[PDB]
Amino acid sequence: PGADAKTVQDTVTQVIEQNMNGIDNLMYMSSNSDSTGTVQITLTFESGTDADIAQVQVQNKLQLAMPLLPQEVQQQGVSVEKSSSSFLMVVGVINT
Amino acid sequence: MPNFFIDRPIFAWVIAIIIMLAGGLAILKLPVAQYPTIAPPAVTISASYPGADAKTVQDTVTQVIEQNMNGIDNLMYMSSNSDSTGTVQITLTFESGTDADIAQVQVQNKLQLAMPLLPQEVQQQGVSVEKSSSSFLMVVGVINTDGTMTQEDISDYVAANMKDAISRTSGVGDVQLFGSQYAMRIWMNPNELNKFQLTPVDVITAIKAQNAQVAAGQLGGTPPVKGQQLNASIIAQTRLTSTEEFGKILLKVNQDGSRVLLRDVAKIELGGENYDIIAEFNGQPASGLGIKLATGANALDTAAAIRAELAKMEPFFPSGLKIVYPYDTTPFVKISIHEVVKTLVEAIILVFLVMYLFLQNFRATLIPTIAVPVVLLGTFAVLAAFGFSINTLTMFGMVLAIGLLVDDAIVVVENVERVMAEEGLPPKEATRKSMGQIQGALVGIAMVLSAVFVPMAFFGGSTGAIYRQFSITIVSAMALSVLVALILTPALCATMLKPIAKGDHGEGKKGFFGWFNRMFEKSTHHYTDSVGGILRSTGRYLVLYLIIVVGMAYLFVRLPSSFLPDEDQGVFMTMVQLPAGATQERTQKVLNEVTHYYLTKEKNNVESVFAWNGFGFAGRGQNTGIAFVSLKDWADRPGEENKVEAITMRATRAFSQIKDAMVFAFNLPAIVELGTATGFDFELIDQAGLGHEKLTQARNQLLAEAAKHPDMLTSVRPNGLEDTPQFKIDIDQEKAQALGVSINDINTTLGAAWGGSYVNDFIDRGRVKKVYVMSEAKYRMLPDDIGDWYVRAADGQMVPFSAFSSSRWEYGSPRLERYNGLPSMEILGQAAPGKSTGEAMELMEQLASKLPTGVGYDWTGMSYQERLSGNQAPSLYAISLIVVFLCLAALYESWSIPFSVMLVVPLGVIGALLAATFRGLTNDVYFQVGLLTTIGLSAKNAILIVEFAKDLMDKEGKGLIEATLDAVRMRLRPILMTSLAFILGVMPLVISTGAGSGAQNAVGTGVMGGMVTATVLAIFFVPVFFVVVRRRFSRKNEDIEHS
Amino acid sequence: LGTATGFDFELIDQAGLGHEKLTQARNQLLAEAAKHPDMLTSVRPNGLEDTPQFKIDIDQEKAQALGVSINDINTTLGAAWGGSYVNDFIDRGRVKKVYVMSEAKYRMLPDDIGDWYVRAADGQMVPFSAFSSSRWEYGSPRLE
Amino acid sequence: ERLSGNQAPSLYAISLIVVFLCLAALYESWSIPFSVMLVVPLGVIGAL
Amino acid sequence: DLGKKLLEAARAGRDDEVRILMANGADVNAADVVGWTPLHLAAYWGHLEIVEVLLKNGADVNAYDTLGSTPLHLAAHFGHLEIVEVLLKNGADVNAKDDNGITPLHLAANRGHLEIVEVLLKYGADVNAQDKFGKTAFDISINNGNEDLA
Repeated sequence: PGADAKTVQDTVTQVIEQNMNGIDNLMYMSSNSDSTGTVQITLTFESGTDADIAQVQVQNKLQLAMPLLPQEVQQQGVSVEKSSSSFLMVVGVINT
Repeated sequence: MPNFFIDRPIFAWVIAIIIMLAGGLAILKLPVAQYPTIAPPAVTISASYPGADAKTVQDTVTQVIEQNMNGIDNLMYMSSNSDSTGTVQITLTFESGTDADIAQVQVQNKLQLAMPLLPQEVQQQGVSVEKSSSSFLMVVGVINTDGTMTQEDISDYVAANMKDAISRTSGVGDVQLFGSQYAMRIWMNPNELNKFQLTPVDVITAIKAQNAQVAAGQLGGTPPVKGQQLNASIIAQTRLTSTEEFGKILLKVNQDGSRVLLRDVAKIELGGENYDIIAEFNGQPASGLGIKLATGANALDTAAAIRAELAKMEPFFPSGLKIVYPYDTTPFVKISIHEVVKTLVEAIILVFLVMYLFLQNFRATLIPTIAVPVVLLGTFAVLAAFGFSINTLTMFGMVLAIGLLVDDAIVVVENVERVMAEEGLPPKEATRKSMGQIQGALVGIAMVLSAVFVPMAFFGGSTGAIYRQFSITIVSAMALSVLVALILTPALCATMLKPIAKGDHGEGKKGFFGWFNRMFEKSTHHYTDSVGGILRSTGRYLVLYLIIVVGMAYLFVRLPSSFLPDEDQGVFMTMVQLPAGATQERTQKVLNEVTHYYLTKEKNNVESVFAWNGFGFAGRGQNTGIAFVSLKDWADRPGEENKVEAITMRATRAFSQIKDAMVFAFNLPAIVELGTATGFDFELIDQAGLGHEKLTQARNQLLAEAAKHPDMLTSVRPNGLEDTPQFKIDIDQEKAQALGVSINDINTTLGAAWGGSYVNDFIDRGRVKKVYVMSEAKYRMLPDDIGDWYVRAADGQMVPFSAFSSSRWEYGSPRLERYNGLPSMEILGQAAPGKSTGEAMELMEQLASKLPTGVGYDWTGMSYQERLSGNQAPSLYAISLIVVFLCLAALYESWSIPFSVMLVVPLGVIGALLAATFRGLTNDVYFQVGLLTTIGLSAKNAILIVEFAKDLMDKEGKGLIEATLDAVRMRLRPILMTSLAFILGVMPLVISTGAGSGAQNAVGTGVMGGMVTATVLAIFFVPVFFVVVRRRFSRKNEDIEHS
Repeated sequence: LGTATGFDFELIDQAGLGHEKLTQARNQLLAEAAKHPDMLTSVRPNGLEDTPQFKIDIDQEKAQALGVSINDINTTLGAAWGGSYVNDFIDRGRVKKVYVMSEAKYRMLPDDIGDWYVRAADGQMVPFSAFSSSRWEYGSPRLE
Repeated sequence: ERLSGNQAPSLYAISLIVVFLCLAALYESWSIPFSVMLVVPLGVIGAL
Repeated sequence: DLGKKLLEAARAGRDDEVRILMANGADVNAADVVGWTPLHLAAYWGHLEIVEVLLKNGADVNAYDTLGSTPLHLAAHFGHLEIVEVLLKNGADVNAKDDNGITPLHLAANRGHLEIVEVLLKYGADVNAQDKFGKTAFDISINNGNEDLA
């Protein structure tokens, strides 16, 4: 929160990325760090890779690096999700 | 099924081509590697505590992690070591077959729950959890030939520009960097610190404040005010980037107004994260990458891709940056492929020869030339379907199967040639009759051979993983061979063989061949006359058989047994250990001498020396190191004297004269990931409230008592390190309290100065790296330097360390060992000349039982496999005997006639035992699998002999003796043809010298001798076997003919 | 999947270059590609262009002279202009976060920087203007 | 794309060979299969 | 040559090999990088007989390391009563001070050896000697709560 793209990339993004080795069937990795204090790091695996195996190896590697992130980033909760699934539906909520 | 394909020879051709298509396809896409997964799955937890000692590491890190290592499946045992370099490694080894990814995840999940309990210094260094039982694919070295870089400069270029695109390459998994990336090194000066009234605490606080990155919000930030027009990121502070910016850190504005800058109390330079390892390649500074193969990955394609991507970086290298390759398994693998293929292609040639010698037409020589490769190719497709790879064990399992696949082709063609000759039938009608004579036996042979080779695949541990590679490879090729013998080869016999006139045995041919046919006709007559003679007095030869059996027993009990032959791998190891307390500069001169030796006295042989100063294979410390010797190509080291074994002896001998050190060289085991093989691996455990001192005691007790049985144990010794003198320094809590000097100010001053302190991160050329404060070397070497450090009291006075502290000398461990959570010392050692390791252990157990109460023990590593796997071979092969008998009982429809086939077993076994004892080889896995292939081929010969005789009495009414001599007459030529080609085909293997010849000698010798006696003896003995068995179990009218 | 049409290209800094030397070589590649409209069309970036950002510098000498600590400065600036997660409260039985942040009107324009004070060790309120300077510069709002 | 262009030719060269071999088995001839495989472009041109 | 083979022979407690090395003219008073003599080793580890074979062979009984500690310091610190006696009977300085001013009485009084304290006291151990912090053997005892030593 409140961080800029450079601060996000250089206290969070690079720290996580340097710990993304020893992971099986990894095709490529890409990330963006922006001025909203938000960083997203996507790891894409070969077709046929067990998605649950991939996520667990990512989470296991991302974890070893959690003690090195700023407390403000840890307190916000670093999420690790399967992101290549498509959308089933979008629900909107309004008050008339 | 044959008849269907005699009538449709293009259908049978199409199935063979499709089988060849799948096989050649599988070859292109199958993983290739030196060995499959043999070592049991192991997971290693690594953690680092900078500046900490072995005791501090073990008691704030190791024990904390170990107590949380429960609730984990298939765990075999756990061991760890904590040493004075602030390094801890905890290895968990699981049962063979455990999913390595499942094991690592359960380890990581358990290690994690304990992370909040580790010191922040250990957490900040990163606790790694890796699969560590994989072997090395290659070792890359990096040097600068312009001489313009220290190893830290190289190590940083490797990390920043090389290591990650290497971890991205096709097929690689797990890469280890030699050294570290750059660390911002703040080298403190204690005199200048005291003169400005500053401590390391004020330095660290200044770096943590002025080398920081600040989240500062946004102008126009959300939620904004109505009508806001500007939105912009507010950039407040950024990480520093250079030695100069760190230099002008404002520590203190003095009373007069002068500024205390950081460069006014410290030297500042990019350096290494750590300085415990000196790495030298041919005496020059170096960094590199240790690269491992990912599970089930193609080693050939991974190394080739790696060498291509370094070639995609070399233009962008700084000048003089040179890539080098001290280790790479790829060439030794390619030589193995080449040798096995050469053995196969020239075994095909020897069959074309022996085919043309006995059958004398280029038409019958083609059939086995087609069938054998069809089976060979197709076996690869079967291996793909079951998940196997192309490795040393599978490739050698295919050459050990050559004799069986060849016999299937010979027996089918030779029988059609004989039926045509003895009856004048046309090829199509003779092929039909010949297949009716053997197809039931071929099927029954497939079941018997299954029962011989399949039980192998159910041994446990690393050795069961080895046998299973041969077991599945040989059964698959065998099953395919029979299928081909029932589909393709009868179709080929009916369509390609030309008719032979009835009674024509070629005795009227001219020249060499006509002379040959007449002589073999004479020899057959002598054979049957002989066998007629032996059959008249069978009790004499039943005694000869008993002597061959008792002798085979004596030769078996007398022959030593081993694991896998040592191979000249083109590299080997030499280890260096100095006495305790020896420094880094002392070990370097030794390594420089070990280095200098190799590049002069072994100039022709050695290509390079990769020396490491800091870690050995007994532990880590300044008094230890190793040198990796990469030889020149095997081609340029001809002769015994230029092999690794000879080069390692001349090394160790000339390192006897080295006084300041203790240096040996040795070869690598065939399976490096396993190591060991020889000797035992023992653990002495503290199980009550004893200590490291009472444990080292009982160890020396056990070591001395074992040294008093040199008839039994030899070279028993520790695996770890001996206690070394350490500087115990005590803080007086009363004085430090009196002088107003805080304990926290004391401990971080001492630790950060003498051990170093990770402070925070800076940013070097866009890449985040660490910042380390540590005293300049000269002010942190000797105990007198302790006094030159001052700490600020609450009032403001500088108080020297001497004013609140005392110190003495004491002894302590620089490397503590724990086994399964309790203190331990590992004790290696082996069995005496001519003694079994199984009985060497029983003495070690007896000696350890007389040790003090509370001291226990346990077996580990290779030894742990033995203690729980000795009961296996008898039962497993008792199951093999029973199924073989039952299958023969089904084939022959009799409970007794099977005995006539099973008695051929020792006939080939004695030949293997003789050829092995002659050549001075060992009972090893290659010898045992060759035993089975020899036993299987002899059983195939006996089965077909017995089936021909029994069918003559059954379907043609002849009596015992006429059928016996008749069957053994028809079977003489096929039995001799196969053995002549096989014995000749295993020829280059028995005499093999050079790379891979360890395994080649192993599969060659035993098979060779086993082949010779099996055929010499069985041609005479199984005619005896059938007759004596058919006489004991009989009821009425069997020596006389009947309608 | 998205995509389907066209290509997807990445320009990478592989030596010690920077975001500035990289955006340069990108515009080089983008302009040269725009000079082959027979071949490539609509080549462009996927990300964001550099935007003006407010670089504000803390004078370590003055803040040290006025007895105002750096830690007091940075958490005052960050929590006011960026916001700060502090701890958790409990809203109708459900645990939720607590955020401190300046009211909007006092954190919009650079002139608002002066209206924030920090306590020295002696007890005096020192305005931000007394230990800080600032300029305009360009920076990336989304680094790739 | 960059790692999957070599695929379609080999994959359908394998398809041709197995089709021929199967027809060679059905007809018991190495030549008569050719009479069947030549129909391939007849429908392809209509789709194109 | 043999001054090194003796330190390790005296650290290991190998009697005959010490006796053989004394016969080989090995220096009784050889010292390693921290100043520990074969008597230092034999006193630290508790080998009486090698203390007796070295002293019988002219071993310096009052050798001090690079921090000032003596074989009596080690033997009195670590409870080897018989070696504390054998050192003292052969002229061991009972009041020797290391670079911190610690006497064998200070050491034996810290860990709670009641016998070694008495044997030192008989052989004229200064009850009131002080370390660099002014502490005596009595101050140690009331610190440890050892009512017997007090």
